[PDB]
Amino acid sequence: GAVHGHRLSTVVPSSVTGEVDYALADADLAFKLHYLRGVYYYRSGDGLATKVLKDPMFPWLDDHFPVAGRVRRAEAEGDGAPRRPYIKCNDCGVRIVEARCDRDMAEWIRDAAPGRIRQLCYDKVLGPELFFSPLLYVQITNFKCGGLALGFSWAHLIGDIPSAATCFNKWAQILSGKKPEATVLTPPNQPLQGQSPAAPRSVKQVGPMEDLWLVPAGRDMACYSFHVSDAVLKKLHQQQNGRQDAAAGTFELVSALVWQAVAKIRGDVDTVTVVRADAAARSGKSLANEMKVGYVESAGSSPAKTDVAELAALLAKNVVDETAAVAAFQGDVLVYGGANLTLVDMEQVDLYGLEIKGQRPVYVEYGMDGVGDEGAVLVQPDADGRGRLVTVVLPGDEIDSLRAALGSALH
Amino acid sequence: GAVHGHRLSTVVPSSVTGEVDYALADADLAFKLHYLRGVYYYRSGDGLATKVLKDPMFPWLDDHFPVAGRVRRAEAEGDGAPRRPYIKCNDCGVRIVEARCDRDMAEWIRDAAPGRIRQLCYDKVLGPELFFSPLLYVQITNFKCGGLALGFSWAHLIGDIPSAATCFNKWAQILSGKKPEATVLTPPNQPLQGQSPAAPRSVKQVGPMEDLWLVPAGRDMACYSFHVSDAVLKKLHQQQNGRQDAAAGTFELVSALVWQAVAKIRGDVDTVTVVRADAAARSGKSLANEMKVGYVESAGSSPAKTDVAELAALLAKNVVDETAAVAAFQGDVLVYGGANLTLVDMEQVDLYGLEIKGQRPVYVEYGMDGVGDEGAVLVQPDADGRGRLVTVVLPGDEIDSLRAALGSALH
Amino acid sequence: SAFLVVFVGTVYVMSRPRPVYLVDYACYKPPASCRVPFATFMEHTRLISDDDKSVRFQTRILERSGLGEDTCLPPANHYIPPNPSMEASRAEAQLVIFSAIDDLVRRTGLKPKDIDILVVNCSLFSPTPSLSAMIINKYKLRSNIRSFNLSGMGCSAGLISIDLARDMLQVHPNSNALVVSTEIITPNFYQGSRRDMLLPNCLFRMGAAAILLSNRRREARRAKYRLVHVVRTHKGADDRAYRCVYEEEDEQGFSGISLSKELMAIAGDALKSNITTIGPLVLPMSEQLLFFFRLVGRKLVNKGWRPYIPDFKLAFEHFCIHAGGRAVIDELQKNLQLSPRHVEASRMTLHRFGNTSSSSLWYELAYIEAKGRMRRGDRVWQIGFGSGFKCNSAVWKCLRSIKTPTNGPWDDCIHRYPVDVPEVVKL
Amino acid sequence: SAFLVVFVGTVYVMSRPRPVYLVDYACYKPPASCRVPFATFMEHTRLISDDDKSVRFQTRILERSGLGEDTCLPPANHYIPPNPSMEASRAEAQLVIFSAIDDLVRRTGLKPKDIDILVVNCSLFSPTPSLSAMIINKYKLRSNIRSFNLSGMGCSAGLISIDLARDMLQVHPNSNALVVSTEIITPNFYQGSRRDMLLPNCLFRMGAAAILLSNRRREARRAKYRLVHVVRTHKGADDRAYRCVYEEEDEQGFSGISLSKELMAIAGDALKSNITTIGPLVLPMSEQLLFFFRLVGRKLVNKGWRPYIPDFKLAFEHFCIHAGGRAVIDELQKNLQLSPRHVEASRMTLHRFGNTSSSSLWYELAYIEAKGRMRRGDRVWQIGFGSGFKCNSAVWKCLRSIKTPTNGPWDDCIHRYPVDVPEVVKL
Repeated sequence: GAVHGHRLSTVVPSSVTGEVDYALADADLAFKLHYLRGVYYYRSGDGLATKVLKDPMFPWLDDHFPVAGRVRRAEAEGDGAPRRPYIKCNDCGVRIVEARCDRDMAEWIRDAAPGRIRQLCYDKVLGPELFFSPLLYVQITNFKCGGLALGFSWAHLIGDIPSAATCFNKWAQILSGKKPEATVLTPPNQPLQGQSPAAPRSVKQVGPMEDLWLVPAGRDMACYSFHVSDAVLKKLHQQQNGRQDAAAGTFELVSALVWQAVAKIRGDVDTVTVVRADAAARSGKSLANEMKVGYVESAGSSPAKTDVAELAALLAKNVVDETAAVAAFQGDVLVYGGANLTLVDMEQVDLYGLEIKGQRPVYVEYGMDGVGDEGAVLVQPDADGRGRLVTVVLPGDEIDSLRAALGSALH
Repeated sequence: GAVHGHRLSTVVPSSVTGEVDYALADADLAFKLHYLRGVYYYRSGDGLATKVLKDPMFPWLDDHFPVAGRVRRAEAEGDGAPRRPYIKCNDCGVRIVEARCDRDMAEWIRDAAPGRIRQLCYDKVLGPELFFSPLLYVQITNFKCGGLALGFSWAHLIGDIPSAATCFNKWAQILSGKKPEATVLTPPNQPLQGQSPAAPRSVKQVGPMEDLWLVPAGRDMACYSFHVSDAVLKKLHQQQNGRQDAAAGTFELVSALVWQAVAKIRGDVDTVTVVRADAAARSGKSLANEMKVGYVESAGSSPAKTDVAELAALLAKNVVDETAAVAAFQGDVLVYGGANLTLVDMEQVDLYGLEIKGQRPVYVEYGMDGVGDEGAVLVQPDADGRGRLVTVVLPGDEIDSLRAALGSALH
Repeated sequence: SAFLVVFVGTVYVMSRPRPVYLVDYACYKPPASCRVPFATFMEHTRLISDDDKSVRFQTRILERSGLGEDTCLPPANHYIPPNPSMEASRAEAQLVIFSAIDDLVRRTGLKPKDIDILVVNCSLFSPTPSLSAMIINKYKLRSNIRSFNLSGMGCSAGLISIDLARDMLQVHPNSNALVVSTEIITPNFYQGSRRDMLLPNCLFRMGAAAILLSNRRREARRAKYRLVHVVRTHKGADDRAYRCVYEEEDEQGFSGISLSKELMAIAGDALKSNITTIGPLVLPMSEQLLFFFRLVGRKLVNKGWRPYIPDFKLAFEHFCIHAGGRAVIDELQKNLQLSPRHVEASRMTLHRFGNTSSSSLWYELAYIEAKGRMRRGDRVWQIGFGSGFKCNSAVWKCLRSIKTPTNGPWDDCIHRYPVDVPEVVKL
Repeated sequence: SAFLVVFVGTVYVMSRPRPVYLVDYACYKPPASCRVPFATFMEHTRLISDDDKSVRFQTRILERSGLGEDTCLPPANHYIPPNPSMEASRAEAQLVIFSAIDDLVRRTGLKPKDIDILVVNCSLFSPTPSLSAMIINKYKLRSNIRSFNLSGMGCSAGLISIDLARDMLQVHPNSNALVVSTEIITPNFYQGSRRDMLLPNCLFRMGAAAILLSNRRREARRAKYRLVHVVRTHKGADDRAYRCVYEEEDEQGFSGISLSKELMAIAGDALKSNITTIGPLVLPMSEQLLFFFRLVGRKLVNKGWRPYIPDFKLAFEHFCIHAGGRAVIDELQKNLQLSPRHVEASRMTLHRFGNTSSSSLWYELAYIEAKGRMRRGDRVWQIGFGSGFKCNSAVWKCLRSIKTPTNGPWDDCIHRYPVDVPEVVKL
């Protein structure tokens, strides 16, 4: 039951943009080594050929012409050491990988094998040909039972994750025949100075790379995406009686649960990175990196022998904000998994609004790539809006020991 | 350095024969399980393309139209246990197999490797598609140095060995611009019922085969063709001193030497089968098997401890003729190598008359296929008309013990 | 009168069309070193394939098709795997054409600088420099020549080129027109094993014909035939007749012609709708008076009478039905009531040369010229039918009786023909 | 006189040729979901091949070819390995043709039972049911139609079909003729890596034009142009000019067009031998007096005067040079000394649509019609050159001044053209 029959094709914008250069911000270049992997599972792929899915991308990429561009490099008139990249908006295209699989989709969703996102998204990166590598691959696989799994592999250079999910929703609304919300690209991104050469302790400054924007992690990592139900969320709030605090009891509880489960395995994850995808700090732009990178110290007991409510009260009040120093850094950064175990807060993002014609998706998971040797925790929302879907990227050695330790907490 | 690139093609007679049924003789069916492989090595293959070698085969097969026929089977109106085969002269074809080799031809001639005729002649037989199996295969091999090795795979059903060599010379005379002799197929063959069930003791009655005219041997066979020079051919005549007998010392000395060398290896080959290709007993017909199958008994001492001169005197007068009862037999016969060690007398045959333009061949060797588990010795003439070329077809376990024992006579 | 004779004698002589003659024509007689017998074909197609259903169908096709033992295939279908290249198929096009025009320019005295119109038709094979440009490059023709290259029009494009070189000889006065009809068998071979696409493997053989027309009056005593009518009929508007003969690709990717299983009901419709349109042109007025005069006795007397087709024996002397197969000349003899001497060129041409695609009518004409049956004043009827189901027809008229040694493709074997054709070639 | 008057007035009205009008024509405008930019092409060819000598040649070809960012390829070369099938190429021929005739039958009111002649030219793609039979099958035309399918005649078969429909409209009075000139790019792709067969990959794009000609007298208050002259020049007699554009197979077995290295010295001799034979036809009498007034002072005064090419700007007001490449239009601008405004349609058609093979002249005519530059009485010159070395030319003459909204292929981007085209498209 493997995915076979890959046919590759491109979709260009419908309007000639011309000699336009999109300038990347100082925060867009700190998140350039990571990549997003998103699978949107549908029940019935009836009425959805590989023409009615490709034809709305020609008016969709007209609004989002930097997504159809390619990475280039500016010239150095002074010192020849810095060469700031930019997205030259030549309409090169977006790869469409038609595929098909012979397995039943409803069995493969509830299968819990390590690695399902790796085969339904097209496994690629801004690779050795940096000037000819696409920024988005869409894999449209059809199943034997009639299922459809759209695999979006979004490069984290050009956009955010809440700037990617809405960028896909503005294609689903064009496919449904609605009117999409107008994109905002008109304020040009300007580089700012400030001379901060110190590495912040939430990231890990890797060596200088020039033509392959991917750090090889060494350990073979895999995306294990389990689920957090409704009755365990109320079973996580029973330790939050007798004390009142500002801990939001739907992200900082389950992320403290996975923090305790990973501290039970590893030696000491004393500090962790919290990358909140907050909606209040967002500007009006549709392709920009407004994340809130931080770090939380332990400042007391170890996270392995601690209750979950203490690691929940610690993860909310005692976060130290450092999203300005990461964007003001000069080298290569590697936020996700580089220095510490990152805990993403992708839970207020509207993932289940990819209504193709009138079909709400069945199951939506976001995996990643380019994560370093520590791991990542992506706390996603469920279809009903009351459960949480926790995708944990881990080096594989710590995956089968995570399912044993989390079995006593999820029952 | 093996042959490669076989391109198969056929050639037909130039004129339509009509519905003619060539009836085979009673001696034409005793030799139906054997096959003749003969290689004609040419030094300079200049101007001899594979269109000028194929264009005279359309008038040549008009004279020899049963060679381009196919084997069929007549019906039995009485009892249906025998069904006598015949050659239906539908112009079906003669295979032309263009091949090429990347070795030096004059090095492969003087190689003395067991098995060379199998690579330059197309090895096939009147096989399991018996009604669609050709009676003649011609393989034209173009060497790297410019050599040319015509390999004729001739079925022993339709013709003899002196009826094969003159039939090939009648093609070389058409190619050379000459005028060939008239072919004679005019008296038809008729069966004569003699009701002889006694199997002759020069042949070995193999079981009833129906659709594969080949006896698969238990031991694996290989053709080792050495050379007998003039300085040994006068050496073998010096033990005939003090006695003046009819030992014709160019076949009856050489083959008795090979008989002694094979009896040194094996246990006791007391009897042999001398198959004389005599030229005085040939009738006028151009395609008929006028061999002289006999058997020679030792009648006393073993041929391993007896001298070559006495084994030559024994092989010249004590030939008990059996070629009349072999043809009048009803089952399958297996003359060559069936009962005893076969000694062939192919030395008066004009092998080197295949002058295609003015090019006398440099090396002509004739091997066989379908030889039984006892062995066949084919005493052929040399290029300069003075020596003898001896192709010995023995089991592969008895060749490496033969070259050591035969070195003490040839030097 | 004596003064009102220029007005009647001028508007009539400027309204009559220019007459189009046939000066001579040369056909290609393929050599004896290229013939494919029955057993050679059934051994080749038994070594190629492995299934038994695809060979027992080709046996049933070939032993009942009516072909003989002298039908020729190009020297690339004589290998056991046929290897059709572009160069190997172009080198056959330089053999069947250049040895048919060289036969024509030595029996007519035609200088190559005299050819003004050149029409070449070939169904499948057409390179990027066309076959007309190849004929121009070989013979060094003029630079202001009118060269047309019809292609993809099927087996009935031999009478589309004749109509084209008839319509181009009305506009341009005093011009010669060379017409070349051919078929290149080397890119036509179907490699697969589909049981409805193997029918062009067992019928199509080598052959090409070069035809020289003119509208001069100097070549009115040297010419042989004068073209009277050309009647075209294109049944491609029917949705089942367009996809009747159809070039498809099978499941393995081998392109080939895919004949439908209802072809004899479609080929029997384009023939009866071309005979209907050519009937009032060639039938005599004494025999056309059972349609303006008998159909009155149907609508008022009795709808439904005894079947009276008009006999075309009283309109022509020589019939040249295209040798498509045995199952089309019998059905055009049965309901049209032709004697066995009428359909004899069409049978012996199929028996000797096989189904040459576009140029079978000229071999059938060379048969009637070779036996000495073409007297002076006879009318020749040539019927064709093609791939989109164009069904064209032409009516010639012989101007001078052709003497018996003609030096055509038949003169080496005309003392044997007509030979008896068996119903089933027994194997 | 009073009686020797109709003897001239009945011959001069019966010996003159019939006029052939151009009623209307429609060109296919390919959609925006088929365009191929420069970076998309240079990413596809960079992912297909491995050697950097087969992509650094195509970069230098395409960045100086003169094409733009709106050139369209069929929906089978948009895959990363292109898959040319026969269903995938027949479904494109049913798109560029059936939507160019549907545009033509809505602006002239052409009832499909009125088309008497049908000429369809296409160089490479030609099925066994031809494209003319496909057009007959789709629109349900008559059964007595005169359908011809020219195939294999190269990029200059657009003015061979015009000459054919001109010469068929003199014979048949009161008829209409549908002329379809197209090129199918799906079987035109070259899979190999030979560096002289990659130029038809980088230039040939989609496009087809359907043309309705008519010789009636009622189509004079409705037609736009009148066909004046058609001059053909076939340079195929020279062995250099015949094997210049050539279809071969490389060492791996892929077919493609093998352009010679001396194509600019061969096209420069077929153009100068077509301008020479069209000079006495179209030049004014005040400019045709270099033969008997100036060349009389060339043979005895001085062998070799100052070079004087006759200027054709007094004979023509609109030029429609075929958009083969940028190097053949710069060469023809230096020779005839054309203005930068005279060469504007032949540049902007290459910039917008690309090198559409047989039908670029009609986009070049729609450019001049869409800008409002086609006045009444202007003379148009259309030059085309193909593959056996043909360089055919045709002169039209406008009858009524065409208003500026034309509903052609240009009317969504004609407010933007002419654009400044650079020498090197930057990579």
